[PDB]
Amino acid sequence: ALSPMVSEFETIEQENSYNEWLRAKVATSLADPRPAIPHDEVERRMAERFAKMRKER
Amino acid sequence: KNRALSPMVSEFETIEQENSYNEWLRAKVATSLADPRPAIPHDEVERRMAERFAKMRKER
Amino acid sequence: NRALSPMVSEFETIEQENSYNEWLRAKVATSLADPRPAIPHDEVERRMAERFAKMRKER
Amino acid sequence: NRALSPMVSEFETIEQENSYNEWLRAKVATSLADPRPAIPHDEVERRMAERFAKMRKERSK
Amino acid sequence: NRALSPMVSEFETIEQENSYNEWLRAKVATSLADPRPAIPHDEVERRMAERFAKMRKERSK
Amino acid sequence: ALSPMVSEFETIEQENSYNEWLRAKVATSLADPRPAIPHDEVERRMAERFAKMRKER
Amino acid sequence: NRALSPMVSEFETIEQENSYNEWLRAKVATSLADPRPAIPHDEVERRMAERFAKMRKER
Amino acid sequence: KNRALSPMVSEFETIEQENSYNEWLRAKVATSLADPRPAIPHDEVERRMAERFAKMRKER
Amino acid sequence: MLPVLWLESADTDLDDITSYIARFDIDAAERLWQRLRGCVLPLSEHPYLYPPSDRVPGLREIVAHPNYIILYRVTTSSVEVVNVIHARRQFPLEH
Amino acid sequence: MLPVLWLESADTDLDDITSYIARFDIDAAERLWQRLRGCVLPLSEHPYLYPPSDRVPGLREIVAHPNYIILYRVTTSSVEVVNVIHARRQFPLEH
Amino acid sequence: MLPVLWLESADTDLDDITSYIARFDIDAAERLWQRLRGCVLPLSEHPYLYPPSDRVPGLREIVAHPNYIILYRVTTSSVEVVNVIHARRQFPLEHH
Amino acid sequence: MLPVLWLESADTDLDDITSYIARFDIDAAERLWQRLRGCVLPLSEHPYLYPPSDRVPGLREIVAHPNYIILYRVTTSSVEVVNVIHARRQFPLEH
Amino acid sequence: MLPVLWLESADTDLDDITSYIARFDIDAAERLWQRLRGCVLPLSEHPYLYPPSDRVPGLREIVAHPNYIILYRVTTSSVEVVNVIHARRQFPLEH
Amino acid sequence: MLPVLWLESADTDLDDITSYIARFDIDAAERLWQRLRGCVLPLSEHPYLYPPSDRVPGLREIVAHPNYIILYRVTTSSVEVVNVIHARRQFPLEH
Amino acid sequence: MLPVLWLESADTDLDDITSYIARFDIDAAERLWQRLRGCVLPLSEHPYLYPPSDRVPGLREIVAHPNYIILYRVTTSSVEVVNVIHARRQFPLEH
Amino acid sequence: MLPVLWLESADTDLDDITSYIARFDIDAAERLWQRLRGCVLPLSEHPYLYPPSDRVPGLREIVAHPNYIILYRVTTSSVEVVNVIHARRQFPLEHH
Repeated sequence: ALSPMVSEFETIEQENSYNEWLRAKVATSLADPRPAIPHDEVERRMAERFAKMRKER
Repeated sequence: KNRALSPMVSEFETIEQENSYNEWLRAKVATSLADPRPAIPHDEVERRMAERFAKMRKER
Repeated sequence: NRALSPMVSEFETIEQENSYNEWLRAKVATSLADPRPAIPHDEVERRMAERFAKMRKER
Repeated sequence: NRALSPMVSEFETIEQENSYNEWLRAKVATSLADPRPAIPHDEVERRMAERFAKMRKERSK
Repeated sequence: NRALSPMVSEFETIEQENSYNEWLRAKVATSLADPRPAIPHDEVERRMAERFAKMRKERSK
Repeated sequence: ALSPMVSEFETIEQENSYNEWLRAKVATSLADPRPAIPHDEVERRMAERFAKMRKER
Repeated sequence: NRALSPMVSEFETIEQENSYNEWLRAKVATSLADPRPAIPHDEVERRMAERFAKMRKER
Repeated sequence: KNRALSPMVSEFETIEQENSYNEWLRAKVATSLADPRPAIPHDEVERRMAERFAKMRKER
Repeated sequence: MLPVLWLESADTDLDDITSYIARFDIDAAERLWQRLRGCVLPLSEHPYLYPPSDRVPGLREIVAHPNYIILYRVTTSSVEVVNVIHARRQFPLEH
Repeated sequence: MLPVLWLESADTDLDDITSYIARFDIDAAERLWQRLRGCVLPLSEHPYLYPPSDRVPGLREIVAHPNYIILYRVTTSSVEVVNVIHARRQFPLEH
Repeated sequence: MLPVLWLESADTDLDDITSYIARFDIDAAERLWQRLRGCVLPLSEHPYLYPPSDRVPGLREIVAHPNYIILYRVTTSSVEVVNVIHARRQFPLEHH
Repeated sequence: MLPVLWLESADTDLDDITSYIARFDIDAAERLWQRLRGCVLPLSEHPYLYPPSDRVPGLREIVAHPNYIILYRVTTSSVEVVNVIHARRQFPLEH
Repeated sequence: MLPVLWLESADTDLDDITSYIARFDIDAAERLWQRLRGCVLPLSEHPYLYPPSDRVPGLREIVAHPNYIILYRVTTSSVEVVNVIHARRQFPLEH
Repeated sequence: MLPVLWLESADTDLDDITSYIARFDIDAAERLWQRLRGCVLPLSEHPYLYPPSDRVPGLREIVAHPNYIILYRVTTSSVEVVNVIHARRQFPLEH
Repeated sequence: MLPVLWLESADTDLDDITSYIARFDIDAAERLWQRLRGCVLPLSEHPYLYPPSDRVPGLREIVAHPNYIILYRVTTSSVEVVNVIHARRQFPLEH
Repeated sequence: MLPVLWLESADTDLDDITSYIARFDIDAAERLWQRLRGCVLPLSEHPYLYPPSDRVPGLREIVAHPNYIILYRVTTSSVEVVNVIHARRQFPLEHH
């Protein structure tokens, strides 16, 4: 158990389950072979993403 | 009107909380700025801190 | 006199281009000679949020 | 389509703005699809000095 | 004193080199001891545009 | 005792005496009030130093 | 023709200044057209230490 | 001629050591460069290393 | 000075987070990307600016918003956005 | 380059926030101040680094931690910590 | 590193320009301020970045948008926004 | 640090603008190039300096002059000048 | 990052060189200043770029042109242009 | 940007140097390789960083440790570790 | 990019080391300063280049020569040369 | 980041210039190479640092010393020292 002032979680096991998940996530993301794309390509993939959503109206 | 927000879209549970939080913050900052007591530099706060924890550690 | 090609200038006439330049020169010179002390970016930022908020209220 | 104020936009009417922005999109897409590999700054710089030199020769004749 | 080859030095004889280097030392020392506070680049830039403008006016007269 | 391949010192106590001295030296140097001088001033103090030595010939 | 003031140019004559420029232009153009592949800085560095060492030996 | 150097002026005890060290280094590099065996990239040396220490740790 | 790069996996996170927010407010999903952006790009000149991650070592934490964290690593040649996560809940997920 | 200054009211918030965290974990109230520090001081050379506050105009928000926000204003002559607040709840107290 | 400061007269411009732009597009007024902002602040670490003004010497021009220019001066101790103007027309022509 | 490179198509744009201008003022043609060039090079050390293009995504806009825009893309190995355009009219044409 | 400042004495040098040159070529006066200026500004981000002066210690030499040298000193708060001199002759004079 | 390569002979030196340090302290032979690493790899982006070798021309010296020197050559296409040697004694061995 | 600064105490070391070497070879004392220089200045653009000191934490070690080490600290606003020491013996000393 | 390379012809210059300078001052020949070096190498991280050559377009001039100029070109993949010349006289005038 944890007080909200003390931690962003709820219990001591939440500070275990979330952090093991995050550790496993990053380790998956780093082991991933797909090369890192530069900021301006992400920027491009973004404008395309929001544009596709705005069209669904 | 009163709605139930997702913890993925806002840091507040409801919209009523956000309004009363944002008026509180506005009032807090406005109190803090209107306050006459002169601003102390970072190293004095740093000093007031080390003193604070030291006084607590002494309480067994 | 002589009007200018849009590729050549952002103005239509030479006469105009200058009238603009003299205006800008007079404007800057007025703005610099101004005694009122310079306000930091965050205060302008404040004056902005305040400005739009006052307009949105006039709904 | 409606008219635009110069404070609002760099264009005279929206019709123009649309025409221009589709042209620019088509231009960039043409320029990127182009096979000719990118030349470094100093070569463009070279092609420039040569360009103005050829013009200055044409004025004094 | 002896003569210098242009490959060896930017001066004609050592005598000059010494004369020049003492002058430069005295110049810098004068310039540093000077009380007038240092002006930022854009003010020198301003003083420049003004300088050339005044000259160009003097040529077309 | 230490082998020269293993350490730049001679004995295990040398890896104690030198490192305590260095720790005390840095701690003296950091506690020092005299403000840090920029590279070009050190450069100046240097040319002056060698010049004074060359004159002693 | 016209010789130049030392403040104005690093040459004595206009005639000269140009003769130098044309020479430099021809030199660069020869040096670029040269087929022998470019050697990296550290090899030039090597060729240097070698050069001075060979001279110091001629004592 | 043979001299006794200070460990504050040279990494060598005597001048005789410096000469025979610098001829050795010259001969070593010249052997290493003339060597036909192709150069291996950093990550392969890295691999050969982890393998080396692992084999040693296994020796009780 | 280091170039700002994102891992393919940190961009797959960006869709999964924006798409989820678009269901309620499409502009909130947009505003988030602008606060995300305003953290990621400043790193090009100030990489060692955000403290190291406690939960994940060798990574750095950007609490961009109370509910959102950017995780980056400063490489030999670039600043790398590793993942973007919800600071309180286990979201987005591996697929 | 601007000197880092705190408003007396922002330090009374540090007192009310750390004197409360100490009751559950005395080290957590310490760790917080160290994340509160390595976010307030970096501002001396980079003061226009954190985005402007939406709720409070003329101020800048530092989401130091999912539950905590630093509010500062970049003056003519200094970087000023205005208040430190709980990002989720109305805390610390009035006096 | 230099602090970014604005002259009262440069803000007086921002006012006139957003109040005017808004009477057509309240978001365009907003968006403009965000493009002006994204020019003005980057100057704190890179002040000598925008070229010097031709029309006004000792000042530097930021063509923030085809119709809008930011004019700043890099002082001994700060980066100073002198005026914000419409790049093509005489506006905002201070009425007092 | 990234090397500054131009696309063949952006140069065959520079030629076009300079040729039209020269028809009136050959020095204005020159002055433009100093400024166009004095925009492109600063990017080598500050690549994420100019905002992203709205009309063309994945590109960045340099309003070099009221009538002229430089469009560049930063990449993996270089800053790339894509095209140079008149900010107000459809000119120069693609070929 | 350091701001570029000139000593009053180096400017009252720039005037001198430009006035003498103009006596022959007023454009050569101009061309020089573009180059002198295009030497001084790059120092703001790369101050330790030009080697130290041999003749004058604590100063750095910029051979801007075969006939001209810029002398600068970097300090605590700014890069300072001390004097501009003719690399070969004693000119301009101090006053 | 240049790839980091080692000569077969420089790796046989690593073998002869670490297989000897392990006899007294197996961790010291490990720690050495980690200081030998974080000095060889940084060269990929900064290869002209270490000064040229005096004793051996065309090579560059890295005094990685008071007792150990890395010798590398910056080729047309790579950074090449030539040999790793004892800065004080004639070691490793010939074969 | 950080400016290179030396502590008054690291310069007092420089004399004490050069003056000691001048007794035997005045040029060796000079050559040392040139190898010292060639380590200290490169740090302005690559500060986090030399590994952290083991013996002294929060400092970084430059083994400039088998017998000499440069100790520096990378501050909020500068690269600071703390002390220069003999890598094998306790020299120079406190006075 | 670009690798620093020299053309065979630029080294052929260095040779002629040091062999000539040396016949008066063997240290001056050395010192020159150290000033040329301290110009050439810094280009790897800052290539667009020296201004373009007026006499030779597409090349960049380094006035390393009042009497000596380094001429380099920033290629797609490297910084290339084209020639090293005496800034005032036609030397070294390649005899073959």
